[PDB]
Amino acid sequence: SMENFQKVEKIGEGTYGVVYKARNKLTGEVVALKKIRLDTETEGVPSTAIREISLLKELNHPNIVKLLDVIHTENKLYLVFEFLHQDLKKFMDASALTGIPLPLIKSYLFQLLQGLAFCHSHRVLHRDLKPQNLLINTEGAIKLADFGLARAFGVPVRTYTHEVVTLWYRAPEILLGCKYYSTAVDIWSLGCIFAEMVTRRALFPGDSEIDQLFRIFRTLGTPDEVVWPGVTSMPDYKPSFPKWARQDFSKVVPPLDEDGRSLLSQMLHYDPNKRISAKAALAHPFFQDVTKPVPHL
Amino acid sequence: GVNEVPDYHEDIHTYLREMEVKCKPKVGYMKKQPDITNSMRAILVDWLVEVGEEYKLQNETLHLAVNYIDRFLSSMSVLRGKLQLVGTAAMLLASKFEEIYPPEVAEFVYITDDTYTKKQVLRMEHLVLKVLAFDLAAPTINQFLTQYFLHQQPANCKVESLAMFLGELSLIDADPYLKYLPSVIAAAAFHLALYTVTGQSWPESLVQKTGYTLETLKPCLLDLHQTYLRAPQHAQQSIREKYKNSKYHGVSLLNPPETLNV
Ligand SMILES: NS(=O)(=O)c1ccc(Br)cc1
Ligand SMILES: NS(=O)(=O)c1ccc(Br)cc1
Repeated sequence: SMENFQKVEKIGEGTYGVVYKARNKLTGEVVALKKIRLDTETEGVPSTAIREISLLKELNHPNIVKLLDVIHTENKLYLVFEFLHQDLKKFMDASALTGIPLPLIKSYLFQLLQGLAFCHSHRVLHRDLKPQNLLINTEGAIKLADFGLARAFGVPVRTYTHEVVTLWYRAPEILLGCKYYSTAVDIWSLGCIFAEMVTRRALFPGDSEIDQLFRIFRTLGTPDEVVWPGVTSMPDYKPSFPKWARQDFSKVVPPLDEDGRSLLSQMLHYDPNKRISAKAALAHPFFQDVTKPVPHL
Repeated sequence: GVNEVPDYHEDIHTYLREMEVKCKPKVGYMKKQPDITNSMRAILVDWLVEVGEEYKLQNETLHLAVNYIDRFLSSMSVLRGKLQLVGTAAMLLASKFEEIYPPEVAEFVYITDDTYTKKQVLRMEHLVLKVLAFDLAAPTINQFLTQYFLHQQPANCKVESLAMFLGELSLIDADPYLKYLPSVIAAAAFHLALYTVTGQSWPESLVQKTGYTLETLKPCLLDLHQTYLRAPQHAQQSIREKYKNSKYHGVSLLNPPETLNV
């Protein structure tokens, strides 16, 4: 089964198993091996794995991590994935003194939006976009990875799992406990990621859900009916929230040009209906001059 | 707005039409199954409907489980006494795919009257995954229905319920419905529900979306009308029971129209 793979090193771990970097001894292909333990007397194959495999099997795009194989035993499941050098979180951290060049920011955002457009076009929500889940290689590519929290949706959407998206990257509609969420929650995350690439700092690092809303508000202004119809009719909304003004993105994200600022805000619109799609975002003037630089690794 | 995914509904629809070809069971597989009949499959599906009710599962989950079974039986011949095991495993897989809060495995063992062991259910789960190669994101009748509902003006509660009900009746009878694609059965179900309640036909907006006209939907309509008219007499009744309830507006108590005037 796994006699052709040589383990090279551990590269991280999850809830149902560990990820190791490996090498096909016959082809030389360096891969990432996700081992998912099967609960063969209790719960069977984890639904997180059923979703990850079935959805990855369909999504074939240059900016989505490739699932190469699924190796079965009676007791284990091994997911064979392309190996990418590291994740965006590590990259940002490694770049915390030297800064990240803007062309690569723009390059990376563009690719992320291409990945994401493809998911949405294919009725898949990611629901866990954050730096740790975005993979880069040495040639200047970036890819959506970790589809364990992903979900195939219908049109229109219905009520899906609420406990979704890491807190910092979680859209306000989810925080305010709205009945329905959609593709916009992925865009919010990228919006946060966009900001974070530029400042190498989390845009909304909340220490709780109440604290998450407070952080968003002051930065974007406390939403009213005029900015977001329904915000006050939403559950979890409290008429008691302070009334903060919107800060100039010129202070929120100083390094950013007027186009960036403009794309950022459309990505961070309160109203999910007004928030820009990945598809529209691809057309934004920010990307007129996009290139594909290699990062300084 | 964004809940109806405007920038994506076309792309989505186009791909579901391509994917529903890929997940399509073999139309004639029952003739090739030596110990299994359309009758038995009917009894199985009818039971899954009940299971769906007892555990308050999504209808989408029921449609998925039937897709899983039909594909499994297109590739594997199964003895009658293990038919229910296939079905239980499919319902389990569909639940884990689709549901926020799937029932535990134990619950699925419970519903088979301990005809099977837990070990058997988990192992059949694995076998089903291998046979389908983990292609579980199958387009259903329901995925198409909910899309077609958007073209109503205004949206009619009774139409929605009635098209669901018709759609589920098709799940039961491999003959004839295995020869229709999901998107086709859905269109027929929606025409037939919309005609029965309001008097209107398949809108042109949907003719534009789908490329389907009443002409092309006629065969599937003829079958479905027939299934609708005969539904009180069918040996399986769980779906009629289900759609009597308040929740579905008692659509299954509505008298079917006697002609389709085409
Ligand atoms: N299982 S995953 O999160 O998609 C993943 C793929 C490749 C690497 Br390299 C690391 C992680
Ligand atoms: N039929 S399977 O062994 O589960 C499989 C799943 C996904 C890929 Br990608 C390759 C193989």
